[PDB]
Amino acid sequence: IVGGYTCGANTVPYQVSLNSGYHFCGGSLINSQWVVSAAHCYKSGIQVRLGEDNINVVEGNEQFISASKSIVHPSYNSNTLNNDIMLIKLKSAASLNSRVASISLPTSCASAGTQCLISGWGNTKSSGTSYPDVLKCLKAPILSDSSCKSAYPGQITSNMFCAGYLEGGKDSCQGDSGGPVVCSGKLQGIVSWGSGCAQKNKPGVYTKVCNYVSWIKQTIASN
Ligand SMILES: O[C@@H]1[C@@H](O)[C@@H](O)OC[C@H]1O
Ligand SMILES: O[C@@H]1[C@@H](O)[C@H](O)OC[C@H]1O
Ligand SMILES: [Ca+2]
Repeated sequence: IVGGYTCGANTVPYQVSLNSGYHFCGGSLINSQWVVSAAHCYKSGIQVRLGEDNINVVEGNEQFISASKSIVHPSYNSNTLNNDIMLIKLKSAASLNSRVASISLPTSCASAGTQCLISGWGNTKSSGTSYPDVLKCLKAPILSDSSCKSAYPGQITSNMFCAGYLEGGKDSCQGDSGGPVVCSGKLQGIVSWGSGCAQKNKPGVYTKVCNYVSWIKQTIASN
């Protein structure tokens, strides 16, 4: 997160860290045994880390649970990042409380102008590199589809939306990938891609979760 603020320990209780020896992506807890992330975060040997603030210090509210199964969307295209979403089943159910909790799936798509909360452990600079150890937060509006398509001609599909600031300075970034975009208490987006971080007229692009609710519910009911 570039241009954000320090969330505060366990104030974003659905935020997960995906770990393969080191943090490499975020994700979102959607019930006690399933996590949603970006398909471009896929790899084998994932441990899901719940209840994290400082990802380098054991502070006492962590649950570390191995993944048992990963399901990349059947139509994921790694060249265009269309359908950039995947599901991860935990080997055991997480213990849910006020500091570890699930986030609700949406019943409708959010409109341009809605304010959302984006969070993660990714890079905090737009020219340079500095990875924080504690979770960072950003409040950002969903942008109109015409501004989104004009920022990224020929690249935005119906499964994507833009959120952020056209003036730059505030954005998600590398290492935030897979993490949540939450708007009015519902998971509306997944940190997916962008050109650089926090560049003028290059807002962040997010997977539009509302298009995937039927696939998620069906997949979970059968696996
Ligand atoms: O983001 C672009 C993607 O949509 C595709 O076209 O490959 C080239 C990239 O620049
Ligand atoms: O859901 C809320 C979101 O819409 C807002 O942007 O940040 C605070 C959250 O509670
Ligand atoms: Ca920790």
